[PDB]
Amino acid sequence: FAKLVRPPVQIYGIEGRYATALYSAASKQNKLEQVEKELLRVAQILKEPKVAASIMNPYVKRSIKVKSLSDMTAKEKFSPLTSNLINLLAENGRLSSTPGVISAFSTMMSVHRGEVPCSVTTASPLDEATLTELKTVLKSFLSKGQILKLEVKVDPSIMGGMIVRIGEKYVDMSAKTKIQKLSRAMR
Amino acid sequence: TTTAEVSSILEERILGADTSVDLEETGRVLSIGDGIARVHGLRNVQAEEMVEFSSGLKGMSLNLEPDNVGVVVFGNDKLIKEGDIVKRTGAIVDVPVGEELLGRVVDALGNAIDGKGPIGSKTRRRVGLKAPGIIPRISVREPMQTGIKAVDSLVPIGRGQRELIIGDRQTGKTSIAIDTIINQKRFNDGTDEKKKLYCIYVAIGQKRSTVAQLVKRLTDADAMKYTIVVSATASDAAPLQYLAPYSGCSMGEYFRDNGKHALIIYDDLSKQAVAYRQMSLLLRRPPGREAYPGDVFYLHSRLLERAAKMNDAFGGGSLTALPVIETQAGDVSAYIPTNVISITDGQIFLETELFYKGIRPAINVGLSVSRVGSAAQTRAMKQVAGTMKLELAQYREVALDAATQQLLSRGVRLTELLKQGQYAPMAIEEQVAVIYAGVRGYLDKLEPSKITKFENAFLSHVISQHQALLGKIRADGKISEETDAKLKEIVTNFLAGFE
Amino acid sequence: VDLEETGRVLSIGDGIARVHGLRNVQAEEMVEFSSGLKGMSLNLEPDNVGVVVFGNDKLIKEGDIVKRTGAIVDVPVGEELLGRVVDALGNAIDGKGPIGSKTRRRVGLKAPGIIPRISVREPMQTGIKAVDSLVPIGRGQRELIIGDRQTGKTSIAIDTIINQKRFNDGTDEKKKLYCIYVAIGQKRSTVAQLVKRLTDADAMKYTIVVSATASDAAPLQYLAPYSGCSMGEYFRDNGKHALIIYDDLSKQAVAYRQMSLLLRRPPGREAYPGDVFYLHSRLLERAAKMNDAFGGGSLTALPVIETQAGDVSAYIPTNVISITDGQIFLETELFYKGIRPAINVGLSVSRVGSAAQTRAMKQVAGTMKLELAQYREVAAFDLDAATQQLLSRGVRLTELLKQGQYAPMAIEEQVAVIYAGVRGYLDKLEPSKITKFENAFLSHVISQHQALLGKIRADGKISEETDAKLKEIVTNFLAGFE
Amino acid sequence: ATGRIVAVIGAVVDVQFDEGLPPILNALEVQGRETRLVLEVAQHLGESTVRTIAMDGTEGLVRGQKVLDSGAPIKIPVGPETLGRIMNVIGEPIDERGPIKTKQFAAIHAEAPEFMEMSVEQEILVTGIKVVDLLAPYAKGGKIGLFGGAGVGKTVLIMELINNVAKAHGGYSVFAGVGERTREGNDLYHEMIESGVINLKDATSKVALVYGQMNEPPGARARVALTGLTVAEYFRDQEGQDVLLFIDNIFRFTQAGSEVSALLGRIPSAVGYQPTLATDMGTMQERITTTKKGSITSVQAIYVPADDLTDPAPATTFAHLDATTVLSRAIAELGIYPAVDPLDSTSRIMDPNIVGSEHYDVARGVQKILQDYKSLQDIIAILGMDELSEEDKLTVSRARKIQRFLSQPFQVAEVFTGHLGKLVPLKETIKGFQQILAGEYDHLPEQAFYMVGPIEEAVAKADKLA
Ligand SMILES: Nc1ncnc2c1ncn2[C@@H]1O[C@H](COP(=O)(O)OP(=O)(O)OP(=O)(O)O)[C@@H](O)[C@H]1O
Ligand SMILES: Nc1ncnc2c1ncn2[C@@H]1O[C@H](COP(=O)(O)OP(=O)(O)OP(=O)(O)O)[C@@H](O)[C@H]1O
Ligand SMILES: Nc1ncnc2c1ncn2[C@@H]1O[C@H](COP(=O)(O)OP(=O)(O)O)[C@@H](O)[C@H]1O
Ligand SMILES: [Mg+2]
Ligand SMILES: [Mg+2]
Repeated sequence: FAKLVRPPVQIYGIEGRYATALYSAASKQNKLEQVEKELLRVAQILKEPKVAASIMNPYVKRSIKVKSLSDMTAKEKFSPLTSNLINLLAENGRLSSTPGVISAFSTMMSVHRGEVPCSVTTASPLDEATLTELKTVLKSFLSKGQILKLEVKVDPSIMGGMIVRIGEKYVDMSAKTKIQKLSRAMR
Repeated sequence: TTTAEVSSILEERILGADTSVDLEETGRVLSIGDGIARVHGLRNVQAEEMVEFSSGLKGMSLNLEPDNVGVVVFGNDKLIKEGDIVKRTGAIVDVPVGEELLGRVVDALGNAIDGKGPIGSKTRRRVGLKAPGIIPRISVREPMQTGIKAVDSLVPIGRGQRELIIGDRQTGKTSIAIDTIINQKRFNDGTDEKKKLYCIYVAIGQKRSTVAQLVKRLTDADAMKYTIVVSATASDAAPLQYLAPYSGCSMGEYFRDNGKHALIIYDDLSKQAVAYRQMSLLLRRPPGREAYPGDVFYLHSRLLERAAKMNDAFGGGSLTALPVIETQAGDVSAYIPTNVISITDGQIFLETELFYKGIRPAINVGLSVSRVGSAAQTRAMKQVAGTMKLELAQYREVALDAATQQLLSRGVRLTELLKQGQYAPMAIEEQVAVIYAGVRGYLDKLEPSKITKFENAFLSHVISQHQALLGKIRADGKISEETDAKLKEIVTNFLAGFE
Repeated sequence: VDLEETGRVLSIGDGIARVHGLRNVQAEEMVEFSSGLKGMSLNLEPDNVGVVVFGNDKLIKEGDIVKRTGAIVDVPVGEELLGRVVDALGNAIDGKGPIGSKTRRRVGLKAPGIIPRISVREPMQTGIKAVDSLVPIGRGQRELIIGDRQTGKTSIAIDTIINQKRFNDGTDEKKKLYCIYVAIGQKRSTVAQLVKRLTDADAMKYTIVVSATASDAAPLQYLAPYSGCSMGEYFRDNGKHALIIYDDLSKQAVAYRQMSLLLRRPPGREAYPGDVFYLHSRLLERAAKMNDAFGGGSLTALPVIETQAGDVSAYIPTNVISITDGQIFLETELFYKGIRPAINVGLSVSRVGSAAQTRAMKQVAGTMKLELAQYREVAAFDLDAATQQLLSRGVRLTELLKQGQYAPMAIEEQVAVIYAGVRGYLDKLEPSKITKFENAFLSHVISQHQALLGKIRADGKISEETDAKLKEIVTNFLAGFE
Repeated sequence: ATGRIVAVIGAVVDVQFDEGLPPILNALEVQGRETRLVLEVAQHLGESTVRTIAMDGTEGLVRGQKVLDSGAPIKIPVGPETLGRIMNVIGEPIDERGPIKTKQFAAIHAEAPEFMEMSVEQEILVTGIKVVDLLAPYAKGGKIGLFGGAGVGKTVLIMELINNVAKAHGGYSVFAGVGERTREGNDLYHEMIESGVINLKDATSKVALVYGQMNEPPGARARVALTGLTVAEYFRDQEGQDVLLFIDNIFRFTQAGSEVSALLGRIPSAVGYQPTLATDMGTMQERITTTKKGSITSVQAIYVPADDLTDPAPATTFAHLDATTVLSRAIAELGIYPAVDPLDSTSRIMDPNIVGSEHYDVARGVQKILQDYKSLQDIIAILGMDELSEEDKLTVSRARKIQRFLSQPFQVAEVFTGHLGKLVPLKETIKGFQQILAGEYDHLPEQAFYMVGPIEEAVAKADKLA
């Protein structure tokens, strides 16, 4: 077995194996972007009333499903290796997990291009000046030739402080500060 | 997930490079471990077909899963790695067979391990052939002389019979088999061509040194030239120990199917059962009694049932089997012993109590039986052995009145008579004469401790000058009235001379 | 195609049919297959339904349409089932025509609570001297007939069935006991012989034989006790008294184990499911004695447990013993020693005890129990007045306890016999002739002194005049016989 | 409809059909094999895939091999032409005498007779054996079981029962050898040829033979009993005859089921047995019954693994038998042949109304004295015989004499011990045991009752050792 290119995230699960294999195959021949686009457009052609049905139906032969998908992917301009991936999923019966495979590969490619969102959850959003200030400070945290995404949340339970998860760090200056008052309560 | 749902196979599929590799006839190991190797490919492989690995080891395709093939490795699994290429041999697992293996010490797969060169076999026979049916078989007729007085007298073994040698550790189970191997030399040297018995010895799990010493004993007695030693020792992998009995069984089936008579010694079938239990448990199969698999009885039955006597329509050959079962603390009522007893046509119990007391061989004549043994017994030996068995049974029943005192004395004399040395099997007529001496009450006068000396002298006396009487007994097969009178006269004369 | 009120079989194997669909099927709901076979949805898995098949599965194949019935599995119930031999689902199998039952009842109904129950008062006469004397069974009680194979459990059950005939054909409605027999795992030949015995004794007219034989599928054998339990509950809630015999619950446990293991549910102790105790507890707890506010009915239960080599400490026997109120230990050693029925009175107990027992029987049974206890204390191995006399009296009482098969005795006749034994009228006779004396005395009393037996039965206790008259007649018969 | 082999694991073969899934219990012929490998469908695994149990060895099976559906369960030749012929699991004559030309075929799998078809008639089948006739008498048309360990006397006892009943039986007989020694089958075939019960010349043979032996794969051993049972069913139903069905050994059916259930994918039950241990056994056994059309007097030998009667396979089969004969190794150690345990063998016709008052009384007295002796055995074992009471000594002596007198030589065992077989009638053994219990023979030695038939032989043996 030839060695395969490991994706950066290295997700696990049934979709994990397929996503890792696809990432390794597309890294070879340098077709990551084309495969990613074909995956993001193949999910939409996997949610039609006719297409979504007859693949979750367990009483139709896999051969029928394989062909129904081979001709569909052929007429959908797909003639690289993504057609092979769809055919393999149809043959192995993991068709229901195909959206999960697409999501996993999308996350892998996102980590290849973007970064883990810096989730901030304090309260209702403040002024846009503070938003861009925190975006700039998060960029300074990253500062590795990369650009991070942002996800702002609202939490009434969290008091005047904020909690920020810059990647996998998750600093905490929030209602837990008032929890740390137990030290005075203890001794 | 599944075994073939691995990322490497998926990459091979999606990349489209699934065309260069020959998945029809070759395969790559997905996962080697626990003695079972999963192989991806071999789409044209057969069930039980033997496949050879890249390293050189050979394996049997046991499980044909939809996506992979479960191959049991006949060797150490260290030499097998993931990614190794497995290729078909296009044949169900077989073993070299023929007379070219006579005198060769081979392993489970037939490979020579005595360093005497390659086996010059011309035909290979499958190790898992079905046993012959009802029609091809005929009742056991010809005797199979073991040379042991107790065996050939009270528990006669026919040619084509299956007699179990069951006992505890260090009870002479192997010694009986070795003496049986040596005893056949007299028949093999001659030109009878119908009394020749080509022996086979299979070692399952026992020490390599023990097997080497057994081979040395056979060579020194000039008995290797007509025997085959199949060795699967403790160091050998469990599949080798599992397969070893079937290899020897096929080697004996070759003689059986060509009008010849063969003997197979499945030494330590209990160790084969242990090895198969290991194989099954490493395969994660539901264990049963004593953690054994549910098909151990089938494992031994499909092996021992192959030993049979063929009728004249199928050449008239035969294959006698003498399996050995090791019992813990003399537990006859145990899973494997009871399974084997339900298969064999008899048993020879070797009590450790008798062995400790000096009664060698330690045959428990009360519990040792031979179902089809009476038909395959010579007339003179039958004539003496019937009376011997009756007297011994009566002795066992009673063990101050004059009658019971005489019965006990005669029983003691017969018991001392049954004692025999090692590596010295006796001719049938010599045993007949010896048992005749004891049965006809020519030993009641002697002290019990002098009986062995009396026999040692009487054998020498008869075998030296009275060779004509022994030859007449051997040719006739019965003790005639004139023969009876002459034997009575000579035994009385020697008794008077012995003093 | 609809996937909410119907579905298709994904996979059928060993009587288990995985169904795709049935999005509106309920737990334990009876479903119906294409071939006419009925099922029961036990496993409501997220993407499939595990249905146990009530019959042979050779007629069920992948793709067959499975349809709901909309109701939890229920059994035809009523008094029309009297005299009928039915199966687990209530279908008639004796070829007498259809059952005319107008009502149906769920097989898994909850047991009565604390409030509806009342104390066990009325006795449940079995016709067995040992049971009716030393291990009395009340009405509404649940007694376990435990023992090994071929010890007499089914004999005790059938003798209890036959004994009720005198009450059932009588006048008063408060003594009628409508028996029910459940055959689990027995072969059809044994059930046919049992129903022939019942018909010979004319006990069929008031009994219901629910048979789930060995050939029947495991779900039927698992459901059979609950069907008979519902049939008894019908009588219980309508002011009538019923008797239910589960013969035997061990085979029902085996069937439930097979069902659970085939449903991929994890095994437990001895491969049995975790809720084997629940399986019997939710069944035997439905044997209750309702008070007057609920009609005053009752349902006496007689479960039967088979023990391997007398291992009473096994899983299922211990569960059933803990559930029940009393145990009737049958021992093979006592069986072969001539003590038949082999009721080990040393270990046989009844939690209700003297609470539900006629007065005369209790009065004489106290003395008999004390004497037998002393005898057992001095049984195994030289005061003629203290030990030898006690030993002889115990031997006489033991020979008294012995009774023939299929010959239940009236309660008053049992009282008379035990009175004769207790008051030293058999110490003179040989132990061997005790049975002959008992038969002859039974004949004489049932022939000439029927007035005395009627007085005993009506009064319910033996008074001074009755005691004197019984002493007179027993002395006269002892003089005549010997 | 033709399918392709997908999985070959042991004797379990999985086949995927493009269309037309064969129902369960349907025979499938595997194309491309020199022999006739026929698969029996056991499960519908979904995805148009079935799981089958092979009736022969699965060696050489290639994934994707074409297998054709027969469209019907395994059918065997059945009829009068099957008498005097040897058949395998799938009804192929293995006696090399040509095809079995029967006018009809019967499916292996059938439904057991219904409740109404059952018969309740009970008689006594006097077999000429003291222990069987006295304590656990056999009933005509009732299931009979011969329990025992390994080498305790099951085969010898069933051969003696054949020699006693079948030769004198007016009706036909069927022998189904399930998982036993093949040489035993050959010996039985030659014995029946010599005795004339099987004739190779004219159609006067009375016994039909079905043989699936221990050399057969587990799939074959789990269905040969069904083949013999089907032949017996035809002879019982479609001809209204009285038939004897000898099965040896019937435990191998359960053992084969256990072997195949591990591969079939079932969670094992106790002692690694299949969860469907009682269901399949009941399905097989309830077909061996006496209906109103005819009677099947069946004698079944039941192997007891490790001499453990509490093992599930020999434990669940007790409920399927009218008369039970439990051999014991401990008795066989004492030389008492047959090794029947008098305190463990039971019969359903042992009732004073059926067997008679005198017979029941004698049997119960013998059982009582034997149980008393067994209870006393512990004190005798530890302290000694001299510590017992005089009455206890008398009971011990009488019980030991009864134990000796239960032993009986067999005609089939003559070639073994050299003692001529004895066939006592019921009245003679009743009288002998009644006399022994009474005490008329309290002066004879214990050995006077060993390996003798009628009590006259015991008294004529006692004076020999005067
Ligand atoms: N007939 C005999 N007379 C004297 N000694 C004997 C005899 N047979 C065997 N022995 C002794 O028994 C010992 C080993 O016996 P043997 O190897 O045959 O027994 P075993 O039970 O088969 O052994 P194991 O279980 O170790 O393979 C040796 O010391 C040998 O000398
Ligand atoms: N009271 C009794 N007196 C005499 N014999 C009896 C008595 N009770 C039972 N038997 C005998 O016991 C045998 C049948 O017992 P029964 O069927 O009641 O026992 P069991 O434990 O329920 O059996 P099984 O496990 O076979 O269902 C017959 O031989 C019958 O004669
Ligand atoms: N009635 C009998 N008399 C003497 N020996 C017997 C008798 N029955 C069995 N045996 C002994 O048992 C052996 C055969 O047992 P068998 O019937 O094959 O038991 P199993 O069928 O359980 O293996 C014979 O070798 C014989 O010595
Ligand atoms: Mg019963
Ligand atoms: Mg046998």
